[PDB]
Amino acid sequence: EVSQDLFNQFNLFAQYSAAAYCGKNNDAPAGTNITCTGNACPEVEKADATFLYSFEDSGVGDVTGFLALDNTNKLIVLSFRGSRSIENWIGNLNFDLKEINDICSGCRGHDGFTSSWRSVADTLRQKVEDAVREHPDYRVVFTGHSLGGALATVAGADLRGNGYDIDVFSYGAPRVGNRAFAEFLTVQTGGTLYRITHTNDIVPRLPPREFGYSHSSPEYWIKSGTLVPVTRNDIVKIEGIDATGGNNQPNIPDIPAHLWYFGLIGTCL
Amino acid sequence: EVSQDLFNQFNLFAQYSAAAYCGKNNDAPAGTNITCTGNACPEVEKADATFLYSFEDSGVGDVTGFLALDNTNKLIVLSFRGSRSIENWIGNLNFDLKEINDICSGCRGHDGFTSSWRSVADTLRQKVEDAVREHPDYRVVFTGHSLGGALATVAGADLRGNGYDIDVFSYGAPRVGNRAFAEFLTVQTGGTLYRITHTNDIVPRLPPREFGYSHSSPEYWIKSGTLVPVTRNDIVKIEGIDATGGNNQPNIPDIPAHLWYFGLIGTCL
Ligand SMILES: *[C@@H]1O[C@H](CO)[C@@H](O)[C@H](O)[C@H]1NC(C)=O
Ligand SMILES: *[C@@H]1O[C@H](CO)[C@@H](O)[C@H](O)[C@H]1NC(C)=O
Ligand SMILES: CCCCCCCCCC(=O)O
Ligand SMILES: CCCCCCCCCC(=O)O
Repeated sequence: EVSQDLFNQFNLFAQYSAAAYCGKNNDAPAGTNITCTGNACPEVEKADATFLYSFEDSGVGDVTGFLALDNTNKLIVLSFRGSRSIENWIGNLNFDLKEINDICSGCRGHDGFTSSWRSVADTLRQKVEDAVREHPDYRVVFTGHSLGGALATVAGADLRGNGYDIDVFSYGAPRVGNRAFAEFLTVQTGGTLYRITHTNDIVPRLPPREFGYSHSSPEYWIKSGTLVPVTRNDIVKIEGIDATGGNNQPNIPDIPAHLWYFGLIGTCL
Repeated sequence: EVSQDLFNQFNLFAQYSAAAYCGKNNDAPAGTNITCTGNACPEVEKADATFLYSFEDSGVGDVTGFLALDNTNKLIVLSFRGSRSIENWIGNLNFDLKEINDICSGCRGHDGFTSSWRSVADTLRQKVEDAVREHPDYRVVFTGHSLGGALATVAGADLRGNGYDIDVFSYGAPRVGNRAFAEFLTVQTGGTLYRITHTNDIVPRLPPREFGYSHSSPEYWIKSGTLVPVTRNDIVKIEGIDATGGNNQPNIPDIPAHLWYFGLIGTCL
């Protein structure tokens, strides 16, 4: 339901997203090769990818992640890590919205995710600009799973049209703002947003629509089971804001589904 | 390199072993359907399988597991759960042997494992017997992963030749006794033992042969990677006591390899 090529990018950034949790980045030297424990990111290892900068508990919302260069694929990946503990993170979740005219007008976004990014958008924006210029023929990409996915999306909105096209791949990302914002994310130029969901996974269902949140379009839904391998024939593109019939359905949601995006994600073996 | 049927059996008991960690099982009423969270045991769920007896922290080794009834595949299954923290369990493992001429002559076995089985053998032999009585037509199978696979192996060598066959399927089980014992476990009749290992899994390398431990024969070694699906051409039968070229190879071992045996095992999503 997507091309073999699109599937491959979904799989590759699924792993880049995974690395935010299982790569040994902790205070890892700039320039080092990116590796992950427990086979979390083989395709990243299979490439000429190195850390260009790494961050932890960075800024006011404790953002954590890393920026990287892929000479094999010609990319400049910014990966955001989600919570060290997603289950608790899910229950501590606050649904409060906050004015974000700066991104767009009449756009309201999750206060937490937005504050977290502004606080770090300065340090990180420059680190990114330095890279395109060196690798201008290299696709810049923003990625993240769970909370990390939300952070990647906000950054992907806050940073478009400065010169370079920013593509975003999010995995099991929560809703990030109000209907206006979803509208924006669905049509914004200077990039494409790939919002990937899996089976019933609960995070893409929060905050609720009943708290004023809304999802951008389209949605790339993975129909294959938890712990089951994903083929191109298992993903479905679902068009239209807040479309239902994908991950946005009225059944009982699940947390394990959130940890399986093409592989093991959000946790390390 | 294995018959589709044996493969299906390996997969089935990997799940029964996985069920010992991810089933609801902690206080469930006998008669209750066996289910697991995070898609840890679809084959067991798809079977008319129920709890015959659940035990938690029983005896002196804080043994945990369950006795089950499967009418779909006609089995009585005794599944032992490995440790709740395997890395710490690995670190605290002590290599002490203790004499076990009751099991076989010249036989010495890991004090801990043998001790722990001993403390619960009466109750379990009992419940197993009731089950057999009620189901003469049923194949009795002991199974377990990591420490649970050790207990499974002991229990089975202990209660065999009571006129009922015992098959044992262990997943990443440590060495359990001395060479005399290994030799026994290799030739004992009234039920086969299928030792199953994966790649560079660390546990089947403990305790070290250096401390007087040995591995029974044969060994079913899974060649496929961690998080990679197993096909019957990925399993290799390694004949010979203390045979190398399976899991017993001179390279650095890995814990993640321990948590994969034809699906996620020893941990729950
Ligand atoms: C870094 O990656 C390259 C090519 O992908 C590999 O040859 C190299 O050995 C890795 N770095 C180190 C320091 O081993
Ligand atoms: C348990 O499994 C059986 C058949 O495998 C089924 O008919 C029964 O309704 C199930 N129980 C529950 C509570 O779903
Ligand atoms: C004032 C009490 C502290 C509660 C912490 C909750 C953090 C939630 C922020 C968020 O929505 O991600
Ligand atoms: C003196 C109390 C410490 C013993 C802790 C139990 C460790 C068991 C050794 C083993 O599992 O092989």
